[PDB]
Parts: sequence; structure tokens; C-alpha cells
Amino acid sequence: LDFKSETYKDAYSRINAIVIEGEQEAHENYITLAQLLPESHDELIRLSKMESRHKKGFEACGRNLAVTPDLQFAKEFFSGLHQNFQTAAAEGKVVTCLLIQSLIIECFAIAAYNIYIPVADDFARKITEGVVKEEYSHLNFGEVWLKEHFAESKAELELANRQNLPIVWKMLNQVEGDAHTMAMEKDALVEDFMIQYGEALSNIGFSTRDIMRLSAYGLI
Ligand SMILES: CCCCCCCCCC[N+](C)(C)[O-]
Ligand SMILES: CCCCCCCCCC[N+](C)(C)[O-]
Ligand SMILES: CCCCCCCCCC[N+](C)(C)[O-]
Repeated sequence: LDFKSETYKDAYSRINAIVIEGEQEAHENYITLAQLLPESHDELIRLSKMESRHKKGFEACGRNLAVTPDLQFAKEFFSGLHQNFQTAAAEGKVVTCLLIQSLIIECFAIAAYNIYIPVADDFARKITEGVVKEEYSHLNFGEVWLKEHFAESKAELELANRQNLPIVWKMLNQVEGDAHTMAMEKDALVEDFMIQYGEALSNIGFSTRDIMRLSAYGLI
């Protein structure tokens, strides 16, 4: 890998933008979640602040490689999940919000980490390991909550899955080339995503049967 090649830098501008914009949506989503869940406000605002600081780290990685982020590309990439989150929040559908932020986005991030980290540039490897270590000293707020409210949240979780899991496959196709340029394979990302998401769904309470069903709706 030539971290100074135009071709790397081109792909980085989109890929690093995605992580930057994702941290921004994470910050905003946690505040909206604090508002949907007033009894948990203090905790969620504390998480919001971590995600803002992490965004700064990722901004420094782009600066380190003299690349400016393609924020429009990043916004487009998140658009379908952003719009579904906003709609759900406006309807008070906190379960759907939590699926989007805490399952989909979360699992997408762990998988991205899992695939990116062995092929990262030094400066970014350091920053990213830092961020992930900090993240992993926490439990996943929405997984914990959904597990706690599983039986009553089950129908909305399935709708939310039907509506959002397909968007993930779209997101992955959009970055197949950039991922390859950065020595990350789409198939690898798909596999690791499905692993993190299945494991999260099982943890919150879904059966193997439910997981297979939720997966099948993932394919249309
Ligand atoms: C699957 C699309 C997202 C993959 C991006 C994962 C790599 C994290 C990169 C963060 N950064 C570019 C600052 O190093
Ligand atoms: C590369 C796609 C992921 C974008 C980065 C967003 C990370 C926010 C994760 C926050 N979390 C789910 C732990 O609360
Ligand atoms: C690609 C950079 C993404 C940052 C790492 C993703 C956050 C890990 C989530 C773990 N959690 C906080 C829920 O335990």
C-alpha cells in the first residue's frame, strides 16, 4: 500500500469522510436518544460527547494524509439510515432509532474496524486503536436497553429490520472499490457485519429462527 498515492488518497477522502460523518450522526443520534429517553438523558449525553471527540481524531487522520474529506459522499452514504432515524424519532419510535444506531451502525463500525485495522497507516492505526479501546470500555447502551425491553419491542424491531437491513447492502456496494483500494474486501465486510449483527440480535433475545427470518428480509 502506498499511502501517498493519488489512488489511495482518493479512496481515503471518501472512506475517512464516512467515519467522520458517522461520528457526527452518532453525536446527534445520542442527543435525540437523550430526548426520547429522558430517564437516561445524563448517560446518553455523556456518550454524545465521546463521539464528538472521536470525530476530531478521525479529522486529524485525514489532515495527516493531506486529504480533504468528501462530506457529500459521506452524507449520501448515510442518507437512507439518517432519514429513517429522523422519521422514527419524530414518531417517538425509540426502538427503531435504537436498531439503527445501536445495531446497524454499531455493527457496521465494528466490522469496518475489524477489516481496516491490519491495513491501516501508522498514524491512523494509532488513532483508531485509541478510539476503539475507549469504545470497548463501554457496554452498548442500545443493546442493553433492547435486551431489557425485548419482549415488548419485538414487532417494531422486526419492522425496523425489514426497513433498514437492505440499506446496509446498498451502503456496502457503494464503497466496494474504495474498500478494495484500501486492501479491505467487501465480502469480508459483509461477513463480519452479519456476524456482529447476528450476535447482537441473539444477545438482545432473538431466536435462531427469528435471526434467519430477519436475515431473509435483509435480502429484499
Ligand atoms: C465500509 C465503509 C467504511 C470503512 C471504513 C473503516 C475504516 C476506518 C477508517 C478511519 N480512518 C480513515 C480515519 O482511518
Ligand atoms: C465506518 C462506519 C461507522 C461510522 C463510525 C460511527 C461510530 C459510532 C459508534 C457509536 N456507538 C454505536 C458505539 O455508540
Ligand atoms: C471505524 C471506527 C469505529 C469506532 C469503533 C466502533 C465502536 C465499537 C462499539 C462497541 N461498544 C461501545 C458498543 O461496546
